[PDB]
Amino acid sequence: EIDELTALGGLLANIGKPVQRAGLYSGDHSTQGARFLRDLAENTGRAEYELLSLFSEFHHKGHMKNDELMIRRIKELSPERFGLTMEDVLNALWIVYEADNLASGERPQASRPLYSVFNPGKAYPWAELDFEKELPVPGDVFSIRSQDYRELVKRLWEELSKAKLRSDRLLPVLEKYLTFVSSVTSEGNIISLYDHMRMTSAIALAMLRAGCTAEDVRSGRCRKEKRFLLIEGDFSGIQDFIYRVSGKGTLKYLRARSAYLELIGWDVVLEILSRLGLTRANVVFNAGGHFMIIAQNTPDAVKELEEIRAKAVEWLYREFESDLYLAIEWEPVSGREFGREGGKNLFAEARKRLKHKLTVRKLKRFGEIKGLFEHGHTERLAECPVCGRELPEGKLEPSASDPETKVCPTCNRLVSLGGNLPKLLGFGRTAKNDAGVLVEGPFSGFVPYLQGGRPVGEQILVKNTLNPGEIPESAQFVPYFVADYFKKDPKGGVATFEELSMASTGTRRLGVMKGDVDRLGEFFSSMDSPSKLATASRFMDYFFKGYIGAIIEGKFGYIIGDVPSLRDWPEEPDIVVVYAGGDDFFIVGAWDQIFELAFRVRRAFNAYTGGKLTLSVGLGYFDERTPIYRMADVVSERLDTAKDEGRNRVFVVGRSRPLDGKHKLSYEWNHYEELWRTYAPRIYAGNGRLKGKLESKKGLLWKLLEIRELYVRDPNDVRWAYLTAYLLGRHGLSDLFPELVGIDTKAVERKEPQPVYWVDGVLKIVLMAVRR
Amino acid sequence: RFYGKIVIKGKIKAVTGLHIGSQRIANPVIKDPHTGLPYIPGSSLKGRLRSLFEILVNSRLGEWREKYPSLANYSPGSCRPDNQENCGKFFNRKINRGWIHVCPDYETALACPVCRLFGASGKESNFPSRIIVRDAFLTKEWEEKWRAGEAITEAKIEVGIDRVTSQANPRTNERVVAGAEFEFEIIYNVENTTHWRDDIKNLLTAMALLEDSYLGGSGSRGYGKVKFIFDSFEFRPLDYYRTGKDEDIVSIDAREKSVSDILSGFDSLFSEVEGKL
Amino acid sequence: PKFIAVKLIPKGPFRDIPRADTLFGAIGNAISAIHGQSAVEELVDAFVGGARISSAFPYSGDTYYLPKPLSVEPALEGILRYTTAKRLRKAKYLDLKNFELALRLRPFTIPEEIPYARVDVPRVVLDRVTQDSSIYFWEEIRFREKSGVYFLYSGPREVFDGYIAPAMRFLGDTGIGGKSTWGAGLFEVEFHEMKIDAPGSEYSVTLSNALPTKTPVLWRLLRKGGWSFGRRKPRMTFIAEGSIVKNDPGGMERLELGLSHEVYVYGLTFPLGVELPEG
Ligand SMILES: [Zn+2]
Ligand SMILES: [Zn+2]
Repeated sequence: EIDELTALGGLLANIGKPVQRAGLYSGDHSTQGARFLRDLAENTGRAEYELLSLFSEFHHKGHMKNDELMIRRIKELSPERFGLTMEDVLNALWIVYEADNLASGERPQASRPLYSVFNPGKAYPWAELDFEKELPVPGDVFSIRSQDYRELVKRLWEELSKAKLRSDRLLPVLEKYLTFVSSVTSEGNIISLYDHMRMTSAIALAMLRAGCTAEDVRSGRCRKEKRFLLIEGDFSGIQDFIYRVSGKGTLKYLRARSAYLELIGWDVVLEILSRLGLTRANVVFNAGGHFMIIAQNTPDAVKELEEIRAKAVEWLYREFESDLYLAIEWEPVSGREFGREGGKNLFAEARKRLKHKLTVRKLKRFGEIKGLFEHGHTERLAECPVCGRELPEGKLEPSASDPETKVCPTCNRLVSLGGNLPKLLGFGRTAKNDAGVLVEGPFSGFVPYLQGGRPVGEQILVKNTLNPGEIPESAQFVPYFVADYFKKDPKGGVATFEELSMASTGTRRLGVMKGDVDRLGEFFSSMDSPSKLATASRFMDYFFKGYIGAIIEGKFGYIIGDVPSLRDWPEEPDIVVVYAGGDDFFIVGAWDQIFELAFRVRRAFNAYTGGKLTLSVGLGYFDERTPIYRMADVVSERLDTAKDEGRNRVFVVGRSRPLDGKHKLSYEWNHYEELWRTYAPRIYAGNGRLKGKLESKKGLLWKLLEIRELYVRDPNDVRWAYLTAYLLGRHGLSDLFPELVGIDTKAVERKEPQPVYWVDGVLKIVLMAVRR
Repeated sequence: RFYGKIVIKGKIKAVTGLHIGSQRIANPVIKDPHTGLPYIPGSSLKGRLRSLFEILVNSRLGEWREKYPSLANYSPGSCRPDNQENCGKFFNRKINRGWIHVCPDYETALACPVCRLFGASGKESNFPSRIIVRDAFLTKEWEEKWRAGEAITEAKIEVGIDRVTSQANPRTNERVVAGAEFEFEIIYNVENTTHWRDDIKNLLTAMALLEDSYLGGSGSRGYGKVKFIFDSFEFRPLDYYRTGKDEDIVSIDAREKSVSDILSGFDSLFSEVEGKL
Repeated sequence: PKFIAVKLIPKGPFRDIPRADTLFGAIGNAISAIHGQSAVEELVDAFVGGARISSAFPYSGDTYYLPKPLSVEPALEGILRYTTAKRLRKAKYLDLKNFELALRLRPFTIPEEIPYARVDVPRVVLDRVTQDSSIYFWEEIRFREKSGVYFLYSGPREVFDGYIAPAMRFLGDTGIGGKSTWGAGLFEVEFHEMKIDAPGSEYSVTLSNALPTKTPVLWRLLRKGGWSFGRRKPRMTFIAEGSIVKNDPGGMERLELGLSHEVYVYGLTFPLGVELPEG
């Protein structure tokens, strides 16, 4: 309609840049994209490709001259083939023009690629998406050969012909190829070409809704006036929601919760987009229970956003007894508030006006309830044995494991979903009173779209792929990515706790790790435009979504190198990715491959970013007979142990320390990986066995960890210096441990731990990998 | 209702080193999470006095049908071979796999001489315990020897030997160093003055069995021989708790042994209590 | 504001820091033993009029800790570096010196070490005939050598010495909840006087579970429910310690539970004055 034709008008405007870097026509890519969309309307084409060439032609302001050139060209062209008004087609040219400036900011040279968002000095070699067989490492800068841009266009020439000319179908095509293409060729441009066309479409759809006309865009009134409205929400209480279940539902159930949370995350965002008239371009990001939507400032929409929020929260109060809360806040901004003005970042302080409204709302945790502090004593409630929710009696139904226990109804939907995870290809968003819906959200119901099956519903969430394979033409395609690796059992299903640790290296134990990127909220305030923040929140998004799968599959030896590894990486590793959000991850697995993975995730993350952001992984080691609500409790505290100290450091093993404060526990990343290079290849050979003539001396390495326990009762004593030298003497092993036999006078004056303090964690990993 | 609290104090003398363990040296003893001194749990000493008094009744389920009711409803033995709660046999509570004597209600637990004292949950009833077995920590003489450089644990390596080929298969066990002193405290609650008497006779009977048996650990390989040295008997009456004015009945047992306290001194030392009840 | 502090020096390891409602149910079950039945309902009418207690809070060798108010979070940026804005917000307790500063919205300091350590001890269940194991986990608060737990009292001293000081001598020999047959909740008691200066303003932090009648200003919510004589109590929406009300007296809700007597749940607020930012 008149609505959607302005939506694609901003989206298909800067096309012509990818045909410019080839050089199919002359310069001035507005003239190129006019010809590139004219000839597509000729063969295998609709009628709008002639009319969507208008939008690519008249932007950058070199083409709207005296408001007079625009008319005579479109005087011949016919808007009555769909019913567009002569002036209302002229209106959509100005709206795309202003949104083309708003997403950009203050802004050709040669043909420089996408300079990387973490190091703007480095750049990306051009590549495709789908996160398979490729890790985009920002390398040295190389300006792209123009022969590469020819096959990009011809492939894009074919993909635009197949796909339905529609707003939700051109987005997964332009995201497929133009993700790694720089928009404006300049020095250190870290703004991608997909996002610069996406936010151009996103703002133009809001300017149509705000109510501005062509001459109002021409006047300076449309900018410098409060017409945009930054919606932002956040789930507060995620870690208190997923992990607080008792010793039931081993890992088919946790893996079901972490995707159930993502359904609620999309059931609100897609509710805001339909109710306000917005497409999926208006989402800036959505990862990890935290989204941000750009919308219009009408009186009409703010009436709707209070209805969305009050209906979400009252759902999140009955279904979960205040364990999860969705705090939605919005704030009106002006047009000039996006780009930087002078030297002051307006978009950061406009985000601080919005993030503070989050911080107050997370305090008033359930304010819009009014039956919150009301007391009514209902007869005979009881609580669930799995998740611990209080229900009235009779609603507790028998489970899918045993008919003896009387679990929640909402747990049996999450055990049945816990089996349908391998047999899955997406979700379908549909009405509440439908047949076949497992789980209900705060606005809709989600049908499983199985392996063999047909999709049902009006909107279809599709996991981990951007191509509408078996999807009908009428439906909306909403692609979500999720970190989804799991070791399959002998059946066709998801592994158990008690399967992963039987197949581990050495003794049996469950290796939980939970790590997160540090100083990331300070990193997203560095961005100063919606083009720039949508990119940085998407490249950071795709590491823990897509490229963490390719690490566990066993790839990228050139990028990673050698890690502290008890045995070389198997073909099918036994790793269960429970959750991985974008800032955060929580991965369980075989406890001596989770040890190998943490140094393999950190190493690949340090080359995905250009050496600028770091991880803090908190490793734990727990038995199979351990409830998960304690495993997440101890590991998150081992996380905050490794967080408050240096933010660039790994916890490895539960380790005893003196009460002085000089001795901090968790290892620095680089400091640990040399303690593996020295200590491990001289006392350990590989695959759970020891070096030559050190067997029948596994009593020694316990005695060597007894002398570390004399350093802890008395750090000032030098009793550990000669006991180190003697015990290596009697056993004939005078060559091993030369760093421990002598005191370090350099370490005394630095007030750092002695080298007998660091040896505990490097010995235990070698010791626990043998049966001990 | 409530009448007073007979507080027993004294010393536990682990004559032979004892071991408890945490399952995390292959079998380490429990210690404090901060100081590192080992101790005896209150549970490892309430449950151990429960097992030893359970078996003695198990032999006398016939002869105690006139002194105690609710033993006519029992027959000696376990209920493991048929997974049937509150059957005719005695140990009728399956916790996870262990079958333990726990009475199911109140009015049978009030007469049963174990569940009256040590306490029993059951369904719909929950008769709470009557004793409070407080933890035991090392005597300040031994807390100071911890500071005087002495080691309070020691590893014993035991071995397991093939019968024919005489191979060696060792293992380690971290025990508490033998000769130590733990100071214990067992706080009885006087709920009913009718069976006031027997709970102090049936608790000191379980200590006569614990002194001959072991206290946790390997035990039959020698790691028990716990010995009780009493220091103070008290009463702490209901007059004491209302005002705090120190007029509690005290019985002196400073050099009294646990078989010299059951009948040698039990009419003697608790003579002063019987007038106050 | 001179508060009768009640120090609880622990013997064995506590099951939890006692909540304010764990204490008042423990105190009421004491007075039903050492004073009969009619004195407990007389005790309930005394707390209705003026008397208030607080939740229990830890102490570490006279260094008395107190809950951090939620008054500091909406304008912690107006206080003071981003690393400091998180580690100051992440905290849960403040010292007696530093709790007074955040009532006036001054810059302040968190404590460095927490006194207690929530450790989990594994226990076992053994059958009597075959000595066959049956493990189950268990977890409790383990306090240090000097440290312990205390709570506050403000009200008429003839209600203190008549009611509480008997009850805290009876509760030294039967525990404050938990498996108090394993010597868990036991302690010894000493009483003291303790002074907190409150700036006069109409907003107030609550040092106990609030259970409000009108909606508060800024509140960290809490769901807990007790167990009176084997009967489960329904989960109630208390507010955690350190939330901000304006002129709210709190309340107590009697509950049925099918007992011979009615059962009250202490939720009377414990207001100390606070200065709020703009919102
Ligand atoms: Zn449930
Ligand atoms: Zn019994």
